[PDB]
Amino acid sequence: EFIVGGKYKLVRKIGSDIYLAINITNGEEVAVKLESQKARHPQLLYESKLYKILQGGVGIPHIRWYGQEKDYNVLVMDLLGPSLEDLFNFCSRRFTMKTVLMLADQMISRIEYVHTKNFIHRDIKPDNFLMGIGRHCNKLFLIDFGLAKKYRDNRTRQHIPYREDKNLGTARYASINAHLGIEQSRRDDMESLGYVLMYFNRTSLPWQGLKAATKKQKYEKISEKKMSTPVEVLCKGFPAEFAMYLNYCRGLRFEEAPDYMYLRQLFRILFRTLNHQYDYTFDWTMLKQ
Amino acid sequence: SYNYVVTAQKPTAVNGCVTGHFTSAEDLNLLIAKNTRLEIYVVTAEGLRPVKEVGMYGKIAVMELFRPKGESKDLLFILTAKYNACILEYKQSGESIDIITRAHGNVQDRIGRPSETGIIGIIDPECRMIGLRLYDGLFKVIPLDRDNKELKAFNIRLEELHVIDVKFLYQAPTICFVYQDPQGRHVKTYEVSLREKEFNKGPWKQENVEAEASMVIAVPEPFGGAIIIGQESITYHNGDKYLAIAPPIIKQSTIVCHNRVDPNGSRYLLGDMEGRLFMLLLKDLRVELLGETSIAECLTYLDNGVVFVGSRLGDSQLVKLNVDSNEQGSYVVAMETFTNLGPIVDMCVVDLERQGQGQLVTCSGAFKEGSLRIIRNKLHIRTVPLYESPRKICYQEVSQCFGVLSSRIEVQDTSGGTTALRPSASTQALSSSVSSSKFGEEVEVHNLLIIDQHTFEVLHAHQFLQNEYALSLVSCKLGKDPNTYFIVGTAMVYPEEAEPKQGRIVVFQYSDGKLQTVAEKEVKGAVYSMVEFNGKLLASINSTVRLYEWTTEKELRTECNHYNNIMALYLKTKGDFILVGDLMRSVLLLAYKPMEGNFEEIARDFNPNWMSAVEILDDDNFLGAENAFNLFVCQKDSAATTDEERQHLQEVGLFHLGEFVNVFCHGSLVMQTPTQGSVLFGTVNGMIGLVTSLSESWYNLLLDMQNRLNKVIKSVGKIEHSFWRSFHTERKTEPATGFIDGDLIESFLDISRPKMQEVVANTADDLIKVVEELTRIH
Amino acid sequence: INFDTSLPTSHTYLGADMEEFHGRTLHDDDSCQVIPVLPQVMMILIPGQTLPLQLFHPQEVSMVRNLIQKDRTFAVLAYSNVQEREAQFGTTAEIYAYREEQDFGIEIVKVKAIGRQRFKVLELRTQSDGIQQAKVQILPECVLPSTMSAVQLESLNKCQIFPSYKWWQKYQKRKFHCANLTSWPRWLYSLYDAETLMDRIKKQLREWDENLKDDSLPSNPIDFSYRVAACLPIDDVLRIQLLKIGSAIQRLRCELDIMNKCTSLCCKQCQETEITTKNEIFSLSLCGPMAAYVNPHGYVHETLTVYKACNLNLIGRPSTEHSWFPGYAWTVAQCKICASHIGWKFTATKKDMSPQKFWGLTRSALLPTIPD
Ligand SMILES: O=C1CC[C@H](N2Cc3cc(Nc4noc5ccccc45)ccc3C2=O)C(=O)N1
Ligand SMILES: [Zn+2]
Repeated sequence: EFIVGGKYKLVRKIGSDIYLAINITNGEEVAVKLESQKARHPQLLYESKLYKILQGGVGIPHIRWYGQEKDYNVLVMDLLGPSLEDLFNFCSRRFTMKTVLMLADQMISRIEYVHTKNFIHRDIKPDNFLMGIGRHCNKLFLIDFGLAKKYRDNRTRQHIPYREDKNLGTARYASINAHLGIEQSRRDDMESLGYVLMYFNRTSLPWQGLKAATKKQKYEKISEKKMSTPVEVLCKGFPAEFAMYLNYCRGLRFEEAPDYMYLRQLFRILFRTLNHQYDYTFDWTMLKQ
Repeated sequence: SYNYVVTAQKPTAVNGCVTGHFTSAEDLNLLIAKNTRLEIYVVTAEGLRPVKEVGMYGKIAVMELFRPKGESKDLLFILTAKYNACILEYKQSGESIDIITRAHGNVQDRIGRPSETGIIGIIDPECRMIGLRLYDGLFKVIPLDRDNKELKAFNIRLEELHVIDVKFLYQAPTICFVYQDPQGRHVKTYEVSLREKEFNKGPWKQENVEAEASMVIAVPEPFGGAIIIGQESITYHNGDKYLAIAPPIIKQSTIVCHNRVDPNGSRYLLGDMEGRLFMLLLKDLRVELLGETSIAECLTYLDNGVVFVGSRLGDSQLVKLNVDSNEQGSYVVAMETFTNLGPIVDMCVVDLERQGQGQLVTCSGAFKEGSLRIIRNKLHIRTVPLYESPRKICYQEVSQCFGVLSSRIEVQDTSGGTTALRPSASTQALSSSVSSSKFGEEVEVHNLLIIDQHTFEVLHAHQFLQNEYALSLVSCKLGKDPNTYFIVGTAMVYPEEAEPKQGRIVVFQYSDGKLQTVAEKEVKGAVYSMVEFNGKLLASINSTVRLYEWTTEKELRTECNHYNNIMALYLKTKGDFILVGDLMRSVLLLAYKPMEGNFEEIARDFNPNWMSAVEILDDDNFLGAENAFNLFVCQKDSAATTDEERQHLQEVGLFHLGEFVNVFCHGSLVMQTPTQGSVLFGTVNGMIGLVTSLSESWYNLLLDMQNRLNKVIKSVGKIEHSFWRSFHTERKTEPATGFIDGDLIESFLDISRPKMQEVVANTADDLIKVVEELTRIH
Repeated sequence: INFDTSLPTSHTYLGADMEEFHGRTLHDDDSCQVIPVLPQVMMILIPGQTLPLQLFHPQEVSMVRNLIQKDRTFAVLAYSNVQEREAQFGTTAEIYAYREEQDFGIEIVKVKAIGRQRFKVLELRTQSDGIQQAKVQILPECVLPSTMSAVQLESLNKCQIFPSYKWWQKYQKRKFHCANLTSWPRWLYSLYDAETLMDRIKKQLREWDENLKDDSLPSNPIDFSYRVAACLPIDDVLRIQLLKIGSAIQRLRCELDIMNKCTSLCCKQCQETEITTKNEIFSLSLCGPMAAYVNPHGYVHETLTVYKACNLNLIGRPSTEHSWFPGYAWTVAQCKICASHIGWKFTATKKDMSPQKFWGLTRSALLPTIPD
C-alpha cells in the first residue's frame, strides 16, 4: 500500500519509473516518478528544480509535489498521454508528411521555450515528447529534464565556454559534435530535433541497425556512419526543407542563437504548399476514427 | 439594580363588562374589568353607583357571573392570564365590604399550544360546568360542585383543531361552535359528559356556515338554538330550523360585540369595529342601525334605554337609546363619558404652565378615538379629539407648539383617488401642505401636525408622499444653526416589497404659521429612529446607524456609518453612548470615537424575546419592556478585568409588570430623597407608571416589607404576590428580581392598624413615614 | 430533470443496505455531558443533517463500536482553526446506520450519522489513547410566541384565525391588526414572522427546485430553519455564526439576508476569481441543492450542484466510480489561477439523461461574495 504525499495511491506502473497514482481527496489521476535514495544516477531532485524554473511555458507539465516517501525520492506531476514513440508504434512505424510538419511546429517551440529559460535539453528524442490528456490531447509536452544543462547566465547572458572531451544519452539522435566530445549548446538541440524528424520520415535512420558488442562500439559506428552520410543523402526523396533545416543547425556557431522563426517558417510554408490545414487531425487521430 | 416601579395612573381601558346581581339578590350591578382591576357598580335610575373596587394579582382574562342552585345571589368567575381560576362572593356586614374567595386553583397544562382565537371561558346555563378553551385541540371542563374548592379539571380531546367561537346552548350540556378546515367553516354541536369524561354526539347536525363566521350567540328559551354572525350574513341555527339574513347595513365593517337586551332573547345589541351600533331583533330576523358609540370592546344593556360602552381603543360611554318613542328615529345620545388614556403609543413631558411641575402630553387611542391627552397633577386629563390616530409627539418650545405625526384611513375612489371617511385633524387644519410627488381599498395617509401648545388647535398639517410611512420625529437644533427644526424620518411602503428600500429624512421649520421644507435627504431604507447627538443627527436606516452633520449650506452631510448585525428599531443616547435595539431584545451599546470619527461597539446582549421599548436609566443601566408584559434592566461593567466581561451586559432586573409598555420617558409629574431618577412609561391599557432607583439599604428594607405584607394582605382569588410578579413567558417563569412593587408597599397605608402592627414586628408609625415619603414620588 | 432525486440521498454508492436503528437519544436541554470526538472529522455539522462516514484507522473503528453499544452519539467540533485544535461550538451526531466490513484483511466501518443537538464546548480532553472526549453544554432551542398575542384585544382575537399576493395582504392586516396599539407598524411585525419569513424562503427554494412546497418542506420553523441552513454554500466562519443562533426567527432572518446579499460564489484561495452565481444553483437531490458525501478513502465533501461553472479547468477524463449521483461521471476541476481543487464535473452516461452535464462544487473551496 503506497500512498505518496498524503494523497497519491500508486495504482500501477505506466512507465519504467513512472506510475499511475490517484489523489485520495478528489480522485484526480497523477503521474509519480519514483527514484531511490542512494540510487546510482540521481536526477529527481534536479528535475524538481528545473520544473520550478520552466513552470509557466506551454507544453511543460505542472508539478504537484516533490519530497521523500519511504526509501525513495518522489516526483508527483501531471499525467500526460502517450509518447511520440508510442504513437509511432500505433501508426505502424510511419507518419504522413502532415503529421511530421504539424509535429515539427510544436516540437520547435517546446525546445525554444526551454532555451529561453537558459537551459539545453540534451535529450531530444521521440520518447520525451508526449501528448496531453483530455483538454491537452493535441498539445505536445517536452519532459524528462534530467539531462538539462544551463548554457548561459540569466542576467549577463554570458554563454558557457567551449569545451571538448565530454561523454555523449541516446546516440541515435545526438548531434555530430556531441559524439566528437564537443560540449553541447542550443544548436545541438536543434540538430537533434532534425534527426528525430527524419526518423519519422524514413522508418529508420542510416545509423540505426549498426550492431557492435560494447556501447562504446555501438556509438562509434553510428557517429562515423552519420559523419559519412551527407545531409542530402539522408533527406533524399523528402522535401528540400528538411535538408535546409539540418544544414542550418550544423551551420550554427557554438554560442549562436538558432533562428526559430526561420526554422518554423520552412515547414509552415511547406505545410502551406502541400495544401494542408492545421486541423489537429494526426495520423493517430484517424486510426481512432 | 434594585429599582422601584409604581403606578401613576391605573389602567383605564375596558376589556370586559358584565351585568347581574352580585352584591345583593335585589341590586342590579355593572362589573367592569380593567386588566388587573375589577370595578363594581349598582345600576340606579340616575346612573351608576360605585360600590367596590378591588385589585387582583393577575390579568383578568375571563369574567362571568352565574347563580347555581341554592345560591341567593350571583357568583363571579375569574381566570387570570397566568391561568389562576377562582370563584368570588360579595359579602357586606354593615359598612365592611369583602370579596371572599369561594374556590380557587390554577388550570394550566404542562403541555399545550395557546389557541389562535384566544382563551374562551363559558359557563353552562344550569351552572353544571365551566368550559375553557385554553389550548388548541383540547376543551378543559371544571365541574361546578360544592366539593370542588380546588377547581380540578379534565380535558376532552377536540378533533376540530381550529375553533373560532363557542357557547353553551340553551337537555344535556351542549356546546355549539365554529371550526375552520380545508373543507370550509362549519357549525357543530357536542354534549359534554361529566361522567363519561368525553364528548357525545350533539343535538343537531353539522351545518356548513359562512367562511367569515367569527361569533356564536346562544339564544335562551323559548327560541333556543344559536345565532352565527359573519361578515355578510347573520344566520339562526336551532337544530333543523334555519333563518338566514344578509343585510347590507353590516357589510361595511365586522361586528365584534353582542348583548342580549331582553331576558328571553328577543333583541340583541351589535357593535362593529367602527363604532356603529346595531339592534338585532323564530320566524324572522332583522337588523337596525341605532347610532354611533365609541369603538366597543364590550356592550352591556343596563335598564331603561341606557347602555354601557366599554372601549379598548377609545373612551367609555353611558349612552341612552331611544328605540321606542316611534315618532322620532332610533338615535344614540351620550349620557356619560369616562376617560380612557389607552392605547398610549407615545408621550412627552413638558413644563407648560408652572415652569417647575411637569405635564404629560400623550398620543392616545386609535382611529376615530385618536386624541391627545394632557395629564397634570387625582389626575386631571384634557382630551383634544383628533378623529384619527396619533403616532408620535414632541414639543418645540421655540415655536410654542407640538409636532405630532398621525395617520388616517381613506378609501380608494372610482374616479381614481382616495376619499376620507370623516373629518380629522390632518384634514381640518387651518393651514395645510403636501409633499412634492415624483376599488374601495383602505389606504393609510401620514401627516405632520403642528399644534398650538396653549389652544391645542391644528395650526398646520403637512401631508406626506403617497405610500410614505412616517416613523420617527425629532425637534432640535443642529450644527452652527440657531434655528430649531422638526425632522421626520420616513419609509416607503409598497405591498409587493417586504423590506423598505427607500426612505426620507425631511427637515421642516415652523415660522410665522408657515411650515416649509428646509431640506430633504433620500436614504435607501427605513428611518426607524432619529436622535439629536451632540449637535449632529443620528439616524438608523434599516440596519445602518448613520451620523449626519448639518452644514452651513443647510444640508445633512454623512460623517460616519456603522453597519450592525441587527435592524436599529430603537435608538437612545446618553453622552457619547448609544443604545441600539431591535424587536427581539437584541441590545447593543456603541460609543462615538471623536478622535477617529467612527463608532465602536462596547457591549451587547442577545436574548430572543419580543421587546417593546428601551430606555437609558444611567450610564450603566438600561430599562426595557419584553414579551408577556415584563420589565428588565441590563447593566454594564466597564471596570471588569476581562474583555469578555466588559463587552457583556448582565440581566439585573426582572419584573412582571402586567402592562404592555410603548414608551419610556425621563421626567416627573411632581414639583421639581430616598429615590434617584424618574422614568415615566405609558402602556396599551392607558396605565402610566413610574420607575425610580433605590439604594441597597432601601431595597433590602422594602423587600422584607413586601414578604410580610404578603403574609397579611388578603389577595382576591388567593393569588400569591410572588407568582404574579414572577417574570413570565410560555417557556420560562423566574421569580422577580431587582424591582420593588411600589403598589404593594403603598398598600401598607390602607391595611388595618392591627395588621400594621403585625408587619412591623421586627414603630408602625415609623413605617408610615417611609411609605408616605415614597408616595411623594408621583 | 430525468434523474431520480432520491438516488443521491440513499447513498447507494456506499454499498449494501446498512443496519438501521429506530431509537433516539436527546440529552435534556442545558445538561452538561461528555461526548467523544471523531479525530479526522472536520465538518461543521448542522442539525437535521446526514453525515456519511467511512472509518479506517483502528482507533476510529473501536470508537464507533462502543457507541453502537452506548447512546450512539459523538461530538462534531466546529473549529475556529483546525491546526489550533480550538472549537467553541459543535453539534451532537447520533449514528443511525452502520455496517462493518473486513476488506483486504482490515476492518472497515461505514456509518450514516445525523446531527442532533447544538452545544457549547466546555472542555476538551485528549485521553492516553489519542481519542478525545468533549465536555459539552447542550444549547437549548428557542421558541417565541407570536409577536402581538400579548397585545391582542380579546374581542379582537377573532382576527387571528385567518382564511397568493392578495392572501398575504389579508394575513398581514388580520394577524397583525393589533399593531395599531403598538408603536411599530404591521409590516415591521411581518419582518419577524416565522410563517411570513418561511414563505419568503420557500419562494427562493422553488427557484432552486421544482418540488412542491407542501410536502418536502417542514412546517416547524426550527426544523425548517435548520434544513435551509444546511444547504447554503457559505463559508465556515459564517456557518459557525449561523450555528450560534438559537431563535429560528433570527436564524430564518439571517438565512434570507444571506440568500439576497451574497449572489456570487468565488474560489476561496483567490477570493477574487468568480466560479458561479446563485442563479445557477439547483437541487438534484431530495435533501436540497447541497448534500454531504464520502470519498472512497473517507474524505467527506459537501457538494453543491450547479448547471454552469466557469474559470474551471478539467483534469483527466470522466470516471464512473463512486458516482455520488449515479448515472453520471466525474472530471476533477481546478481553479484556473491557483489550481486549487474546486469540485468535479458530472457528465451523463446515457444520452436520454437530463441534465446531460452538471457540476458539483465542494463547499470548502468556495467563498460567498457580495457584488460591487
Ligand atoms: O461523485 C463523486 C465525485 C468523485 C469522488 N471520488 C471518487 C474517487 C475514487 C477514488 N479511487 C481510487 N483511489 O485509489 C484507487 C486505487 C485503485 C482504484 C481506485 C482508486 C479516490 C477518490 C475519489 C473521490 O473523491 C466521489 O466519491 N464521488
Ligand atoms: Zn483559485
